[PDB]
Amino acid sequence: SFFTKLTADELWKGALAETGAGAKKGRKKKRKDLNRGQIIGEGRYGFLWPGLNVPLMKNGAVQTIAQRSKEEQEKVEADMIQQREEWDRKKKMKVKRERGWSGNSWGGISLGPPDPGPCGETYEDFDTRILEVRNVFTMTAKEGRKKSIRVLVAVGNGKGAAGFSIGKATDRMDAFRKAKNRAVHHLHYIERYEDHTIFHDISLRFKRTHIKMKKQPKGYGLRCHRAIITICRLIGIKDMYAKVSGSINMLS
Amino acid sequence: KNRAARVRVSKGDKPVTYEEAHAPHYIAHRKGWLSLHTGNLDGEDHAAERTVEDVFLRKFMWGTFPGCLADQLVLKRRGNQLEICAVVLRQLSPHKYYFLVGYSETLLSYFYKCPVRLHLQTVPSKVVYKYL
Amino acid sequence: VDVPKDLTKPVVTISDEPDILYKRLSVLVKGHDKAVLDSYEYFAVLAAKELGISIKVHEPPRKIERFTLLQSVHIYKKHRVQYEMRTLYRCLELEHLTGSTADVYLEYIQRNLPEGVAMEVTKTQLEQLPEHIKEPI
Amino acid sequence: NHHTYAELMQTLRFLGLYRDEHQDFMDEQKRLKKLRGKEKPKKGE
Amino acid sequence: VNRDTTAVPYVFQDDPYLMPASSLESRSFLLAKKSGENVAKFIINSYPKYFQKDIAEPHIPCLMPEYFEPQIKDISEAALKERIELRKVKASVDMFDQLLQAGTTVSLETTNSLLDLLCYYGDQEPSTDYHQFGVTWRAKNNAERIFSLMPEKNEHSYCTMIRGMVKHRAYEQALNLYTELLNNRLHADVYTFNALIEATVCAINEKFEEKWSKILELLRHMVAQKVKPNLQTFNTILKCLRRFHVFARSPALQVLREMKAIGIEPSLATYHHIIRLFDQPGDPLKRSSFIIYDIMNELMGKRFSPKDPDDDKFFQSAMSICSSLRDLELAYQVHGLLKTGDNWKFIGPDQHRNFYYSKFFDLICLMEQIDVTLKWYEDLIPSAYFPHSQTMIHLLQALDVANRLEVIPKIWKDSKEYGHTFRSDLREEILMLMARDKHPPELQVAFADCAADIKSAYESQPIRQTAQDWPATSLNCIAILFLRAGRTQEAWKMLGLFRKHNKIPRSELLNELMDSAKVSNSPSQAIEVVELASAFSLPICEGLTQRVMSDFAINQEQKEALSNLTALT
Amino acid sequence: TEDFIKKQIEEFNIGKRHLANMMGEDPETFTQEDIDRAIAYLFPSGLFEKRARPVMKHPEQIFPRQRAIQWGEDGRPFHYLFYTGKQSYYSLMHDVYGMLLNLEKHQIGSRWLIKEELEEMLVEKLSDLDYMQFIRLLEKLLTSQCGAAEEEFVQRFRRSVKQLIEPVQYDEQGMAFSKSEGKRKTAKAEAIVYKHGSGRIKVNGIDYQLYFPITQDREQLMFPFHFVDRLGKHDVTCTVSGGGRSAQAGAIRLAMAKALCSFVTEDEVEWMRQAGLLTTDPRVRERKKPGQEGARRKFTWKK
Amino acid sequence: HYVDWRMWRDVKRRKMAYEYADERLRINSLRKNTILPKILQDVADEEIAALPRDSCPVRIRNRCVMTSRPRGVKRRWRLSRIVFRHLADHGQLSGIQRATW
Amino acid sequence: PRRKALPPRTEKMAVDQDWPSVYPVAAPFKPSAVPLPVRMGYPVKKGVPMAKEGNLELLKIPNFLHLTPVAIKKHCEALKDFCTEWPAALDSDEKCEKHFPIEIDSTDYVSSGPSVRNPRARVVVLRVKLSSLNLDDHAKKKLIKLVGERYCKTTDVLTIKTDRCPLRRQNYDYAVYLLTVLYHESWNTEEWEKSK
RNA sequence: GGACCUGGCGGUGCUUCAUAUCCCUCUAGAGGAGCCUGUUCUGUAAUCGAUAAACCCCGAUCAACCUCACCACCUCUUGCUCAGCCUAUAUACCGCCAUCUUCAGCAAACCCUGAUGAAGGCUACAAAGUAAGCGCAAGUACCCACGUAAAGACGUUAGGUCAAGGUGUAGCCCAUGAGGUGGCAAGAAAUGGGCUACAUUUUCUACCCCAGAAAAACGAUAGCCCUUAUGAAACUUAAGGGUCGAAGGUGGAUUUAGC
Ligand SMILES: [K+]
Ligand SMILES: [Mg+2]
Ligand SMILES: [Mg+2]
Ligand SMILES: [Mg+2]
Ligand SMILES: [Mg+2]
Ligand SMILES: [Mg+2]
Ligand SMILES: [Mg+2]
Ligand SMILES: [Mg+2]
Ligand SMILES: [Mg+2]
Ligand SMILES: [Mg+2]
Ligand SMILES: [Mg+2]
Ligand SMILES: [Mg+2]
Ligand SMILES: [Mg+2]
Ligand SMILES: [Mg+2]
Ligand SMILES: [Mg+2]
Ligand SMILES: [Mg+2]
Ligand SMILES: [Mg+2]
Ligand SMILES: [Mg+2]
Ligand SMILES: [Mg+2]
Ligand SMILES: [Mg+2]
Repeated sequence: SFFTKLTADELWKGALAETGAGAKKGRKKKRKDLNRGQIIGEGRYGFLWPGLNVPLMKNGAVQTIAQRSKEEQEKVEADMIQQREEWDRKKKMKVKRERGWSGNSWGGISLGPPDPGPCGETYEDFDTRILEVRNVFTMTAKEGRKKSIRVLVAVGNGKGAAGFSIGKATDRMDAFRKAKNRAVHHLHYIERYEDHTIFHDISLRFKRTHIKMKKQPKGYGLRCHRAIITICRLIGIKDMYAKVSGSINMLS
Repeated sequence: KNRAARVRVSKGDKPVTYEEAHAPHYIAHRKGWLSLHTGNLDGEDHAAERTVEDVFLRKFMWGTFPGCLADQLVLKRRGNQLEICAVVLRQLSPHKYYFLVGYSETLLSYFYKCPVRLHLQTVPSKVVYKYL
Repeated sequence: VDVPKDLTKPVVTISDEPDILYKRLSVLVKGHDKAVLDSYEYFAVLAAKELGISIKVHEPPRKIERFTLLQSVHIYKKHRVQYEMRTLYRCLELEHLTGSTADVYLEYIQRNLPEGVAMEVTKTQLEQLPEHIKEPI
Repeated sequence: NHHTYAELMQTLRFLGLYRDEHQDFMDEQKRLKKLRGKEKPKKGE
Repeated sequence: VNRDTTAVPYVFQDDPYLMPASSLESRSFLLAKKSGENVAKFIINSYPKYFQKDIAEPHIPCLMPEYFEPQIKDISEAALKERIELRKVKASVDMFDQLLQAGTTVSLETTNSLLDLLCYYGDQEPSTDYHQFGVTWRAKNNAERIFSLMPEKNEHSYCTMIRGMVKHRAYEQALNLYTELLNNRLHADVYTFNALIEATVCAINEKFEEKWSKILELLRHMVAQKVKPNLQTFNTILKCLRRFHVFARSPALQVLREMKAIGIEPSLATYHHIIRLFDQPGDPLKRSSFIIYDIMNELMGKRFSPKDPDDDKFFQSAMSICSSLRDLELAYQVHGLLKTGDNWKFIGPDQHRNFYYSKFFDLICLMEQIDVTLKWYEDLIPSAYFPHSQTMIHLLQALDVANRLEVIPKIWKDSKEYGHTFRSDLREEILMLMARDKHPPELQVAFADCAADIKSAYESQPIRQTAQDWPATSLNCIAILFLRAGRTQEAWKMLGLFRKHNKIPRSELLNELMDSAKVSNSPSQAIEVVELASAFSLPICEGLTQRVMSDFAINQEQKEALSNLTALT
Repeated sequence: TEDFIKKQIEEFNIGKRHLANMMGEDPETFTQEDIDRAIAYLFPSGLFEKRARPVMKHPEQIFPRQRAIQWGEDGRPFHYLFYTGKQSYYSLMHDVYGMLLNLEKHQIGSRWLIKEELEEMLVEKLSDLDYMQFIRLLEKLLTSQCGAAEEEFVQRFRRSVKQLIEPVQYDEQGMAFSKSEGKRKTAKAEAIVYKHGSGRIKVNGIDYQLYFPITQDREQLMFPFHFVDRLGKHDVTCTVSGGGRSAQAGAIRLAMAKALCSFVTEDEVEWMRQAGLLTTDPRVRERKKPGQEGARRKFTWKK
Repeated sequence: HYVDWRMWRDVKRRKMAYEYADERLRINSLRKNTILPKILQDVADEEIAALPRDSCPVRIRNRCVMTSRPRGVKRRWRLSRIVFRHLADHGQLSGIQRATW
Repeated sequence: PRRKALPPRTEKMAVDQDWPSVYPVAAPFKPSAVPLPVRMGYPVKKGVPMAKEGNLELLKIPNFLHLTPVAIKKHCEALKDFCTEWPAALDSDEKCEKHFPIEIDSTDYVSSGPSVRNPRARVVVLRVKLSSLNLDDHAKKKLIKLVGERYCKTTDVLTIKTDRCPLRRQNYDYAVYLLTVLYHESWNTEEWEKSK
């Protein structure tokens, strides 16, 4: 029946089934826009309508309704299928991400420069590194278990200026944006001895984390907790040793 | 919760036209009717035929101007003249717009045995009444 | 400047047959829109006055036809949606107009009848007694 | 006359003057099922 | 309701996007709409069963599918008549052959209709929805074969054969068949005599006297046969006599007087033919002026009805001759004739209408006061037609003549609307007119805005795919306008394009640049201009270097550069 | 923005001239009422919400009051109280406090504007408590013997806030009477009360004791005349249609009271109004609602 | 191409009822009077019973013209309650609005 | 690159143009053609009604721009040729009734749709006051008895409503025939009439 | 394992409340009788779905055949459909909704606090919150500005519906598809809702409210017989009449509705 047909929007909504009790608490399908490659006036009969799918005027004469031969139509359909499969293959293929500390870990991954500020402020000089991504859950009165992302990011210019921030968001990308934008407003400035290391050995305890950092000569490298290596590359420190005792809590 | 012809709220990134933005209970209060005919007046006849014709016309125009209609059609019936006022997008080429206008007029006229006119009003992009 | 020097006039021929006489011409227009009915009333009254026809206007009481349907698809019987259709009226009573005047005026206003407005024109024609009823048989 | 409506719109689609989004969706699903191996069996098997 | 002067013709969608913006787009849009209608009708006639439901009261026959396939398969005269009324040449020929072989009689009228069709269409299938030079009347054709095989041949059969031969340019065979008609002692008709006259003039390249004598003999033969000549006969005579021009001039007037005497009222086609015969290249003032004046006098205020297929060219020809003669009063009279009553429908196809109006408006701009010219411009464009670049150039010329240059921005905007945005000729004309002479500050700033828009159009030209071409005169004029209006920054930025395109700057432009540099106290800019002049090696640069040295205090570096330039000198 | 509003005003002037030309009226004397009438005629919309209907108004009436930028090119704000974020409101409070200090040193016609009105004046968003604070301060100013110098200011925030006797007509015979109407439920009654009479009451051409055989309805008829002490002084002719006996009696009572108002003094009319003899009973049958037995009765709940 | 086999069956029933309406009308008229002989009425009864079953008008079911719903159909528009609500809510039925009073 | 839409043609409209020329007939609201800053649509909070461009609400409105006061006056001036003058003699209802006793009522229904048919158009009503018919006492009494409810004594009017025939002309002829036969029979006398 | 944060819960505390609402208080009811109807159970060869509030005169604004999707038998196979399927999955969904809601909150984007932990963000003589948007409100329909409708977001119950239709997945294709004839659709019994009653503020009659009779009769819309209406088909549907005059005598805890 013609009258029982629906539109692509409604059909895809129903088929994909994003909204629903399943998606309520997580208790795949890809939306393909079937009108992408179709051309107005192109049908399986291979008719050439002047002014719709073929040029109206051919060599100064108004064209007339014509039909592609069977082999020509077969060629056209083959080309259409070729384009469809090429598009599908290029969609399926994915670019290899440059991993951070481990293949599946968000830590150590770059996020790019912080977003430009309002008053003609730009931070293209700054680089952002993710130090942690968590999925913190809080039980709410109505919405059962609620999923949220807490991200720790560190921004720095490699010339002393470096800061860090925690971003909370229901979405990972919003969390990243919040954290990396808040970091640039909370920049420390770190004094580097000869622009490659720290001025003296530092033994400190923040809460239950002990950090023992040793000044080192040029070319020694960063022998530090991977997170400290990331933060030191952001700050601009090239050479330093660092031992982390006690709790290894990333934020502390 | 009432669901009939309501575009449920979102994060504020969903554009909606004036028709979509208004729920059913706003018909005759804030939005008019997309098809005007005498079928539904007291003592008039052929309401069912008019409704079926309207449904077919909407589907046919949607499939004939794919990705061009920027808003719902307006079907006006005066005597036996049928006027389809359609808001469309300035994407398709004017040659194809004219071809399809002539085509639709002729085909619908022969199909429903009545003079059919198709008035296109083009806009650059869908008019956004609000962001839901 | 590019005005038509001469304009062709439509051919109106005075026939040799007597003309109908209309005592009353009650044009009852039904619509869903009071504003549309008011605009049409203004138009028709102005046209009648221009043509010299005597016209009065009344507003018969509206009709509201309501009915009820089940809101839910399957079982929620107690929950309903009630729809209504409003038919608003406007009666233009024209008096003492001839057949030709009635024809021209009706053609005008009917061609200009708005979409969604129906019309019922009752014509009260004046006649004489047939010759076969004048005298007893 | 559902026969008339369906046949007319199908013919218009085949001629290319009517874009049946629903039928395109159904054809896409059928093609994907055919690739997946869910194809309609013949009438004698 | 009169015509809407702000709106394009009604056939177009009344939307700014879909409104045609040129003559080419107007024609193409109308062709596209007609093509869509043709496709719809093709579908309707190819699948009629979807459109057989009649829900119309009163019934509307014109909205019903047309059936072309024959419905009588029985081999009989009735089925052959069905086919012949359907105009199926091949099917009718095959059915006639089959019936003749079967031996059943075929009526003379039926065979005559078969002739009619075959001889008119040249044994070629009439064009359907879907499935010039030379002679098409083939030597061996079904029409001639059936004519020879015909048991009884009649005056109408011979007439139709002759008419078909003439229509398909078989003039010699038509004359022959006329000869056998006479030998068989038959009487032809007025249409056959018209075809025979056409054949007589289109057969051999004989001299005017021979052809005229032949035509007179044919007319005398018609008179003897008592056949009454019609309007078509005389129109064919005049159209054929067009070729001889001067030799045919006076006898054409004789023919027209004969028309008047007989009572066959002359038509627009007749007047068109006479006018075109008399409009030979050379001097029209000798006879064309008088003939056109007399024709207009006669036709004054005469509603016309369609009497000849060629009546729809008289207005085109009249406007052409009026433009040639530069008689604005005669042009106005012709226009009034067109506007009188319903005469406007005789203007003709789109090309004819465009040519008529283009000539009319060019003549108006040439020979009318500027205010009336602008009134006509507004009334005609775009409502009547979409102007040509030449018509816009003539409008600009008229504006210059009348010394009303304050509307040049309006003319440029109208040109952009009508599609002359990227027309080199129009752009050059506008720029030359604007930059020719200085004007008050308001006119100067308006001209500067117009020049900026023209520069934007030049930049955004579709030719950008090809290397951008910027005429040197246009560059000079744009720079001059900017400098005069005070956009010295833009002029200085534009100066680089001179070097970029190797375009020679203008002496006036250089002088204005020097004046601005002196006003601003810019020795660096003065040295830059002098460097450009030296690079282009203009002779005036020799004195301009001294002028700059005198006017502007010269730094040591500037003096060193000037010494280098002088060494180059 | 200001340039946008200026362009809109130019557009409105041109369009107003065009609309005047369209309707044939004089462009010069074309008013906003004329524009509204012309638009209502040309674009008939039956939408119940008047705001949803087509409107061609001045840009000033259409667009909301946009607060102008509050600082210059140098960046310095204009008002010294800018950084409060409520500069206008706090400027008003500061001025009121200064006036109160000066007053302290030296020494049923209107209401207080609503918070919405104050917000509209101050082109700022206020709070309930802010509005209450400002109103308390203004009330203190009013009580503090505010003279003309202060009352001129105060009045900027002040907003300004009996039966209609029918005319006495005369019949052909010169007798004076009064005509009135009254509706009760579905009953509508038209009553004519004569100035002089013997107490006769003819309802629908029938004597009242016959039309209303019910003592309650006769008592209702009596109630107006008995109240004003005019029993037997007036003749009444009533015509009542629709409703039942009690609705008809109530409608006739209201109509009779309204008609008699023309013949009783103003004090008596006010006394009748206070007794409720001139109020149109708005109590009408409440519509049945779907899914329930009646207007308020619900279907028997099944736990 | 109807919505379903039930709608197809109803379409066939309507066609056959239209075809046999006149014959049934005449025979039922013969049967539905006390004037004619009861023997003639009995033969008329057997004829009307012998007519095909689908010609009986009572077997026609008023179904929605768009979803073949056999109940909850508004005769005026020939649409089930669901489809009618869809159209009315979207505003595509002229003059139909939500009722509030 | 792409096609740039032209500026709306309202910019070219003079304030004193010919609006009937602009819109001769009923046509949908065209924003590019209507030179008004008309807005429609319920405004959003602190918003304004949607402008005319793309305004589907204005597109829905059955506008009257083709019927302005000027256009109506001109149209009626043109149509005055088609009108005939009402007989001055019968200037009053009493004269109308006296000269033309029979009144014929027929209704035409103007709806929207491909079919103009309407079964209610076939009904024809014939009204006549018996005082207008030349009937004696006996004939009048017999006519009243024959017609029955069709005769309203209060108004003394006989009303014959004919809808049996498919066509209005047939119904009118049938009503005239009914009047004729009723009159003639009422004048006639039967034998059984004596047993009154 | 220790200490916390958020939520749920407390036969958890104080205070103020519920406005037809939680208890008492007011009116009419159900719970007792017969009948109508739905459901469960039983029965049959003989559907499906809802099934605590939020099912139970519910999908149905409706089942003699059809409707029909059920059963028995028979018949057809490119089949009305460029097939079909009322086949499974509502725990994949769109569509339309119940529910709290007889709520007023949901809130993106920012800022701050907590040592930069989960998290939290208020005091008006104010102490870190600002908030677009949605909702409420406002506006609107009906008879006012009251009232009733309508509206009522985000979420809860994997709440309801694959049997309105569409649809993902899965399943049958000589059948889980299609057509024809016939048939069940009942009561052991329980239970929900409604109608009628048990009467004297009542019953019958006239009238539509100034009467006369009745009164151990009141009380069936049930039972049985007949007739009529619709239909092709009526013991199985409706109406009317005839006949009969049944249970019952104001109903237990409990429970519904109404400002
Ligand atoms: K009870
Ligand atoms: Mg890995
Ligand atoms: Mg609800
Ligand atoms: Mg049925
Ligand atoms: Mg309660
Ligand atoms: Mg009970
Ligand atoms: Mg069940
Ligand atoms: Mg179950
Ligand atoms: Mg069966
Ligand atoms: Mg059954
Ligand atoms: Mg099945
Ligand atoms: Mg669910
Ligand atoms: Mg509600
Ligand atoms: Mg509200
Ligand atoms: Mg569930
Ligand atoms: Mg379930
Ligand atoms: Mg089966
Ligand atoms: Mg009984
Ligand atoms: Mg029977
Ligand atoms: Mg008894």
